[PDB]
Amino acid sequence: KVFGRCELAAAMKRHGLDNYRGYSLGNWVCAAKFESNFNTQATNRNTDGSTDYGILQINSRWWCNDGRTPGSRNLCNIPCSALLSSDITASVNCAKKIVSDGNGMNAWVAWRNRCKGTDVQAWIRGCRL
Repeated sequence: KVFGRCELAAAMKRHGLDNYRGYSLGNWVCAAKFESNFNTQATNRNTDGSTDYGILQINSRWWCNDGRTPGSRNLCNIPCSALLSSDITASVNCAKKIVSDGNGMNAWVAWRNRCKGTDVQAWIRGCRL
């Protein structure tokens, strides 16, 4: 599924992401924009052999099981394929764990490089929420 901007904002709010760990909804939408361009099916291989999955590009090195990342952990206790669903519940639940791990949203390199410190409210501008 490719979400619209406000559509994703609404879905994220519905699943309790808005202001989760103090990160406003615009931060989460911005992260999704630059991680996946709002595409729930996005997958990207990392040089080290792990893979990033879904709307928030969650990494099999730590967070989900894909059966092909030697050494890795599955701290969200989910198959990585669950992070590709049209329904964002699994990705949201896992993102909540990631953002609570100590470094906040810096876990998402694209968030740090492209969203952090910017006018993130623009991402929810005009949205009926």
